[PDB]
Amino acid sequence: FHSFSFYELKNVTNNFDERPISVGGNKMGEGGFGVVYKGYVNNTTVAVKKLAAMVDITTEELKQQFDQEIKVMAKCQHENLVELLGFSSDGDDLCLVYVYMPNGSLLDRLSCLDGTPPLSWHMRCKIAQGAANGINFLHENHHIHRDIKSANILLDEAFTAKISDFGLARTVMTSRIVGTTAYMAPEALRGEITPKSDIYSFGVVLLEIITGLPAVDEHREPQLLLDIAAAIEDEEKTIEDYIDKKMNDADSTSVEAMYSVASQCLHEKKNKRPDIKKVQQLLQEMTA
Ligand SMILES: COc1cc2c(cc1NC(=O)c1cccc(C(C)(C)O)n1)CN(CCS(C)(=O)=O)N2
Repeated sequence: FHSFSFYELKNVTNNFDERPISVGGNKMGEGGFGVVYKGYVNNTTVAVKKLAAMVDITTEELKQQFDQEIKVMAKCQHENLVELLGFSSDGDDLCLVYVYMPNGSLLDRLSCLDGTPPLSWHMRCKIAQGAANGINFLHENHHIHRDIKSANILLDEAFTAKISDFGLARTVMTSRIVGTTAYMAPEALRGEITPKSDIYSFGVVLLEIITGLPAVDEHREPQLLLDIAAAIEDEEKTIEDYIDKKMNDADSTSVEAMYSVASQCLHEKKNKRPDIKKVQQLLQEMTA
């Protein structure tokens, strides 16, 4: 953990080059709170998050998420969480520096962005167990993520799942209702802050993992992935019809076992949902 010159981060990202790595630029992805650039510092490839209000948030609310992420992650080293290497606040923009995740986001690999080969059912099961172990660590330390989704699950050199984005990290009620609507529990939309919302959001991730479909697709009927889950439960559809066809190693038993965990996670009444420990156990028994 260090403080970095804004100019070092500016320099090693080719002046925050917004062109893709494919074109030859430095932009790897973006979110509601800024753009992720590929950089090289301390003889290592790194990820540089340049923070900016790409959405209706205050510049002080941006600075809150910056300080909040540093407070939570500065000294954190878990197998299934991203590692923060440092920050920059001495220049034009606020920057967070992380250990580079070569295989990017679960979202991107599920969509096969840039022509990457589809993830095997084997890799998917290990990723699900990884992410859950990452969430368990947060919940054990009485932290609520508040934005669990496939874009906030990153993949290292061995496709180990790392949870990312702790700007919003925190039964309790709030007036500022923040998150990703495609993933959000009903009570989270009403402004509740509970780890039970994280479980619901994880349910949607498991659906993404089983189906290979994004949580929302404006060109799709239905548009929201959690409505496909509802339709399955009302027997209007079946899980077999929606299992990602881009796998050769998926067996109905383990797929339906994962769907079972997802379905329990997506109970609309938060108190009916399993806790993360119970999700971990059920995902363990799935591969036994
Ligand atoms: C979107 O963020 C990334 C995208 C991509 C890659 C890395 C990242 N991101 C991080 O490495 C990182 C680490 C920690 C934290 C974060 C934040 C998000 C800032 O929280 N990001 C790599 N990559 C190439 C994949 S390929 C060779 O299969 O085509 N795409």
